[PDB]
Amino acid sequence: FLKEAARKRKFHVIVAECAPFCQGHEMAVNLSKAGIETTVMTDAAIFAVMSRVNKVIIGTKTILANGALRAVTGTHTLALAAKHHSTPLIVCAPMFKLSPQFPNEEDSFHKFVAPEEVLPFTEGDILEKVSVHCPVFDYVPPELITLFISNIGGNAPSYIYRLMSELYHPDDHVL
Amino acid sequence: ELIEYFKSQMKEDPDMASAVAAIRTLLEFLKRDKGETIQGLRANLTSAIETLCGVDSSVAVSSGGELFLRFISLASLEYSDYSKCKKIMIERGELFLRRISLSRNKIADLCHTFIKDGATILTHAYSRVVLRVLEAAVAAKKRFSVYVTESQPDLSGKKMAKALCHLNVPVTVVLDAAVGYIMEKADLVIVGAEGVVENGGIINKIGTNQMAVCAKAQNKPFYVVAESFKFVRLFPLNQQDVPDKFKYHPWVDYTAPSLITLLFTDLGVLTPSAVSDELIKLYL
Amino acid sequence: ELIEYFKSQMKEDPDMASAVAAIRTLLEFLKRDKGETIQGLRANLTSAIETLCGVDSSVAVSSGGELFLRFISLASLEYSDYSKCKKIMIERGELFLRRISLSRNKIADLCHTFIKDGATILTHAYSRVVLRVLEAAVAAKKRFSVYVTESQPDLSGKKMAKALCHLNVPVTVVLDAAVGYIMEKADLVIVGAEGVVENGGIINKIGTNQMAVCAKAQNKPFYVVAESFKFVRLFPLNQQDVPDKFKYHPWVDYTAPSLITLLFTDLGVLTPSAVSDELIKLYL
Repeated sequence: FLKEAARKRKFHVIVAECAPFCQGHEMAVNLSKAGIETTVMTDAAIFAVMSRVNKVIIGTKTILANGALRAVTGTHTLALAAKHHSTPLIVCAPMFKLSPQFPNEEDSFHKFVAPEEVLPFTEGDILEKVSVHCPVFDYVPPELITLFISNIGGNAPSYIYRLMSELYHPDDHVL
Repeated sequence: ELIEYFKSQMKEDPDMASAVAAIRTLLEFLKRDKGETIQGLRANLTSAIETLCGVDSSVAVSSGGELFLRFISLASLEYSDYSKCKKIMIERGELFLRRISLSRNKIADLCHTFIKDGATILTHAYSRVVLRVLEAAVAAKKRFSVYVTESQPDLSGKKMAKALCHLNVPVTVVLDAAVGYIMEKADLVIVGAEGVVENGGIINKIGTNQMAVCAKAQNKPFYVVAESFKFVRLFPLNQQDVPDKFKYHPWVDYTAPSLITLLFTDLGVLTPSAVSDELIKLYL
Repeated sequence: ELIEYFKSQMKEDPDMASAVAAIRTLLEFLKRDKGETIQGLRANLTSAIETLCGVDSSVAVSSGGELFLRFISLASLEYSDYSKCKKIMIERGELFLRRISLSRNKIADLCHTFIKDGATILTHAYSRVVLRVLEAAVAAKKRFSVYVTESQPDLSGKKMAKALCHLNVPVTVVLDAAVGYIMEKADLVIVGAEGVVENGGIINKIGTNQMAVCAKAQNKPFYVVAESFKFVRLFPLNQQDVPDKFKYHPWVDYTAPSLITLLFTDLGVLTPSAVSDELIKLYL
C-alpha cells in the first residue's frame, strides 16, 4: 500500500517496532529503500508522537465476526491512542482473513511464546520467582476502527457481519 | 368483543411471553375466521391486534402483530386464492409457532459462552431469557456472581433473585440508585429487551438507559438478549419520542444502539447494525 | 455518657445541621472542661469526636470534628498559656459559630442568580441548602419547575416536594430509575453535599453519582451547594475506597470533581480546584 501510494505522492511514514519481535525495522528499511522518508521508533513513544499523525494504517492476522481484530501485540494501545486524538485508523486485510468466530474463546486468543524474548536466560537466580509472559497477539475492539480496505473496496466495521454471511455458512462456524 | 379472555387464558404458562400468546391468539382467530376474502381477514386481524394492544401495552405485542401482518401479506402474494393461501398460512403459522418456542434455548446455548468463570454479571429486572442464559451457564460447570437491581416501580429484581437462589447462584440485590456504585465491581451487563428499534437500540425497563450510560462511562460491555419477533420499525430520536402507548411514572424507556455491544437473538450473535438490515430485507 | 444526650438534644432545630450541632456540643464541652493542660483537652475532645461520629455516621460530623481540632491547634500555637489561650478559644468559637450558622443564607444569595426564568432544575434528595436556594430564587419573582428523585432508601424526595409545594413551586416526583429519562427535559442539576473530598468531588446520597454521569453525557450543568465546614481531607480512588463508617445497602457514595461544574459555599462560587487550595492553606 505505502510503496504504491509513494510513486505518485510523497508523505511521512513512522514505524513503531514491536518489543518482543522487532520486525518493524525490516519494514522501515524496505520503505527507506524506496525513498519515502521513513522514521523508526519504539512502542512507548506511540502516544508521544500521536499528536503529530494524520492517519494510521495497519494490518492484522484475522478479523472476527463482530468487526474486532486479532492483531500483533501493542496494536490495542495504538488504537486507543488514535481514538484519543480522533485519528482515523485504516485496516488493510484481504477476504481470507475473516473468521466467523466471536470473542468468546479467551485464555487462548493470544499466542504465548517462550519468555526468552522478553527476559533473557542469563539473568540468574531471579528467573525462579519472576513470572514472564510474552503474548504475540492481542484483541482490538471494533469501535476503535474507522475503515476496512479489502479486495472488494472500502467498508465499515458495522457491515462486516454481512460479509461473513456472504462467505461462510452458519452450520460451519463450529466446524 | 370476548377475544381478550382467550389471550388472558393463553398466558397460563408462566414461561410463555406476551408476544407469543398474542401470536397464538391471532392464529387461532385466523383458523376460526369464516371470511372469504383476504382484505376482510386483514382488516379483522388489524382490529384484533388493536384490541389486544389495548389490554397489554407492551411493545412485544405490537411487534408480534406487525410480524403476523407481514407474514400474511407475504403468504398472500404467491397463491392468490384465499383457500390455498389460507391452508398455506395455517401451515406456516404452525411452523412459525413451533420455531418461536425454541428461541429461548437457542439464545441461551449461544450466549452462555460469553460468561467466564468467577465473573460478575449485572441485571436490571426479571427476564426469562436472562434467567435461561444464567441457568444454561451453571449447567456447564461455571461459577459466577450476579447483582440484580430492585426495579422500584414493581419489584421484579426480587423475583429474579429468588429464582437465582433456587438455581443455587450467589445473587445480591441492589437498589435502583446504587447502579453507579457497583458498576466498577461487574464484568458485564446482560439485560433483556421488550422491543428492538430500527437503529439497533432497545426499549426496556425504565432503569436501563442510566445503567447503559454508566457501563459506557466505565467501558463495561453491555449485552442484550432478545428474540427476533421483538423487531419493530420505530425510530425514537430521544426519550420523549417514545410513544405514550408503551410508556403507560414511565414504565419503559429507550436505549440507543451506541451503548449496546452485541445482541443475542435466535438468528445468532448480531451487532446493533444488523436489526435494520433484517427489517429492510423483510420490507415490514 | 451525657455528651450524646446533649448532641441529640441540640438537634431540636429542624434547620440546624448535624455538623453544626456537633461543633456546638464540642464547644460546650470545651467550656465546661476542668482541664489544666492543652494535651489533655485535645485528647478528651478527640475521644468525644470519636463518640459523636460513633453516634451519627455522617461525614459532616467528622469534617466538623477535624475542623474543630485544627482550630484548637491554631489557637494553641499562638498564646501557649492555656488560660488566655482558653479565653481566646472560647471567644473564637463563639464568633465561628455565629459566622457559620448564617452560611446557608449567603450560599443562597450567591447561588440563586444562576437560575433563569422558565428553566428546569433537577434535585436528588431533601437538603436544606437547595431548599434555601430555591426559596431565595422564588423570592426574586422567578418562575421555574423542579424535578426531584424519591431516594428509595429513605423517601426524602417526597419530603422535599412537600416542602417545595408550600413555596408555590411546580414540583414533580420521579423515580430513581427514571433519572436518565427526565435528564433531557432538565436545564440544570443542583445537588447538596455531605462532604467535599480533597480533589474536589463530593460525598452524597447513593443516587447522586449515577446522576452526575447522565448529566455529563448530555452536557447538563451540575452545581453543588455545600457549606465550608464540610471540607474533609479524603481521597477516594473509587467507590470501594470510601470508608465503611460513612457508607453504613450503601447510604452514601463519592462523585468525582470532573463531573461537577461549580461549588457554592459561603466562601463564594468556586471551582473543584479551590477545595484543595483551601485545605492546603489550612494545613489541616
